Amino acid sequence: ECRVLSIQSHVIRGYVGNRAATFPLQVLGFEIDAVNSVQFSNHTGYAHWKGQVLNSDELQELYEGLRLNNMNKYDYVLTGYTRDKSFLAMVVDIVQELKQQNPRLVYVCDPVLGDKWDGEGSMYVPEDLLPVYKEKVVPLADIITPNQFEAELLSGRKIHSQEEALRVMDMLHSMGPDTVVITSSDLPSPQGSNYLIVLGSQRRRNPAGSVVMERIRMDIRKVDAVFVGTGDLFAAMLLAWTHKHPNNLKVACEKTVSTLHHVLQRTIQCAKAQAGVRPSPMQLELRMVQSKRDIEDPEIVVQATVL
Amino acid sequence: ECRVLSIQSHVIRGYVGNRAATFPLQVLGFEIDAVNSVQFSNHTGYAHWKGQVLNSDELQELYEGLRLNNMNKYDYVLTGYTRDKSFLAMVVDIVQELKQQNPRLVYVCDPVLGDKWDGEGSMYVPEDLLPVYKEKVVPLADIITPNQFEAELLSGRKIHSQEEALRVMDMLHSMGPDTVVITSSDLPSPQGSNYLIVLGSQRRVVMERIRMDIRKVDAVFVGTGDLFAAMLLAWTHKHPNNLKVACEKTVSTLHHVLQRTIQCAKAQAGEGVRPSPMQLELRMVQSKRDIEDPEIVVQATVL
Ligand SMILES: Cn1c(=O)c2[nH]cnc2n(C)c1=O
Ligand SMILES: Cn1c(=O)c2[nH]cnc2n(C)c1=O
Ligand code: NA
Ligand code: NA
Repeated sequence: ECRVLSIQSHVIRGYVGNRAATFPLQVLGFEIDAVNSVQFSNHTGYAHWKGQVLNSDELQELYEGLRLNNMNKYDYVLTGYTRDKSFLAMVVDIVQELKQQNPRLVYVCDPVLGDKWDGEGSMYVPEDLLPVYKEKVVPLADIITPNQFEAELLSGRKIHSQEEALRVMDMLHSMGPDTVVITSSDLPSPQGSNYLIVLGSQRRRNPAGSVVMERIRMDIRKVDAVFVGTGDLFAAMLLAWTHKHPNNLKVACEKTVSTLHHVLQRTIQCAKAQAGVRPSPMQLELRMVQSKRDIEDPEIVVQATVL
Repeated sequence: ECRVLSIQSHVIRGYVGNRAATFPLQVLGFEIDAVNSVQFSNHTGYAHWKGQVLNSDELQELYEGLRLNNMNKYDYVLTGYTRDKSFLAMVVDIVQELKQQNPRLVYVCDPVLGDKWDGEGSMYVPEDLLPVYKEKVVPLADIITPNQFEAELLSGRKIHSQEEALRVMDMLHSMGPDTVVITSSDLPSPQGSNYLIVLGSQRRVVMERIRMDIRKVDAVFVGTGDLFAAMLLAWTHKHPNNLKVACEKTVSTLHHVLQRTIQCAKAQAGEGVRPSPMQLELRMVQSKRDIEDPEIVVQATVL
C-alpha cells in the first residue's frame, strides 16, 4: 500500500481541506490517514460558521499514539492551510521524524499564505508563519504548489513575467523541493485575459545518474465564481498523479488539471441549475462524490506546452 | 441529492466509526457529512491510543453553524458507538429538530451497548446510557441494528430461540423503528456450528421478516458493525420495500471486505500466526468495487 498522512481542516458540510483531498485519494487507492486540524460546520466563506481547532499539543499527542503503536511509517505527508505557528512548527517536527523512518518519504506542501485581488494581495494566515515556511517547511518539502503571490513571498522576489517566474521556481528548488508548481498566475496569455497560467518545474536524477529538469506550462480558462477547496484538491491530485508518473511532470500536471476541470464543470452546471442568480457558497460546493469516475480516469482536456 | 449526517468516531489510522462509514457511502453516491465525535490515533483495540473527545457543547455549536446557514436538512442521520449520556442526549435533540425540519428523515441507529462472547454479557458503555436509548433514542430511530445482547437489553426480554427473537423485534417495533435487524446472535444454524443467524423485520400494515445463516470467522474485526449500518442504510435506500435484497447486498458487501481483509492479514502474518489488530484493519480502499456492486454470496429466506 501507499500511505499518506494528510494534516488539514475538516468541515461537516462541504469540501475543503481533508474533505477535498480524502475521497479522491481513497478512490485512487491510497491509504490516506486524515488528521483534522480543525472541525468546522462549513468553510469560512459562508455567512456563518462555528467549530473547534486542534492545537499543537493535541497534534503531538495524536502522533504519539501512532508512534507508540509503531504506525509512524508513511510514504507521503500532505499539508495545506495552516493557521498557527506552533502548529506549523509541530507539523515540521513530525515530518522530520517521519523522514527519518522513511528517507524516501515525499512531503507534498501547499504553502497557503494568501493571494491577490488588485495588484499587491493580502495574507490569509498570520505573518509569523512566513519565516517558518521559508526556513523550516519548504526546506523539508519535496513538492510545493504556491500561487504567484506565495511564490513571491517565499522567494522574496516579485514576478512580472514567465522568465521571472521560472527564475523564482529555480530559487524555490534551491530552497528544497524538486517539484515546484506555481498553481495560479495572471501573467500574459496568448489566449487572452480569460486565461490563467500554470507553470511547473521538476528536477530529478535519471537512471544514468544525470540531474535534469523538466518545465511545463498550461493556459487554463478562468471561471466567474469563487470556489473553495480547489487548491486542496489540486495538491492531492498532483500527489496522486506524480506518484503514478514520477518522471513525467507533463502528464502528471495534465491529469491533475483535467480532473479539476471535470469537477469544476460539473460543479458549475449543478450550481447554476440550483437557481440561475449567482450561486451561493453552498451551491458552489465541489461536486466531489459525483465526480468519482472523472477522478479515476480523467479525460485529458488540456495539453501542457513544453518549456 | 441524498444527504446523510453521520455522528461517529474518527481515527487517523484504521477504519471504525466514520472512517468505516464515510468512504463506502461516498462511493455509493451519498452526500455524507461526518461529525467526528472523537479523533483518536487508532481504535481502542490496540496496545496504545491517544486522542480527544467532542463534548456535547461542541456538538451543539457545530450544529448551530449548519442551522444558521440553513444546511440542517438531511434525508438520513446515522449514529453508532456513543459513550456519554450528555452527548447522546444532545444527539436526540438534534435528530428531533432535523425531523421537525424534514418529517421524512430516516434515522439509522446502531445501539452500541455491548455483546456476549462465550455466554455471559459484557457491556461496552456506562449503564447510565441504557435508559436514554430505551426512552429517547430508540423511540426516535427508524432503523436499528442491535446484536442479540443489545436487543435483549432494549426489550428487557431474553432470547433463546428464533421465535423469541422475532417477538423481541416486534417489541422494538412498537417502541418506534419500522426496521429492525439482529446483526448477530447465539442462535444455531443447520449449516453447522460455524454459522450464526441474522434476523430482519420491516414494517410498512404489512410485515416482512427474513433470515440469513452466516459463516463465522476466528478473528476479531473492528468497525464491521459501523460498516453494516452504513451499507444497510445505502441498500434499504435503493430497495425501500425489499428487506430481503437490502440485507443480501449489505451482508455480501461485508463478506467481500472481510474476506479480502483476512487474506491480507494472514499474508502479512505467516500461516498459523494470529494476525495483529493492525493487520486486521478492514481493507476498505481496496474494496471499492465490492461496495459499488457486491456479488451476492448469501440468500435471505422470507419467514
Ligand atoms: C480553502 N480552505 C478553507 O476555506 C477552509 N476553511 C476552513 N478550513 C479551510 N481550509 C483548510 C482550506 O484550505
Ligand atoms: C467498534 N468501534 C470501536 O471499537 C471504537 N473505538 C473507538 N471508536 C470506535 N467506534 C466508532 C466503533 O464503532
Ligand atoms: Na493556493
Ligand atoms: Na454492535
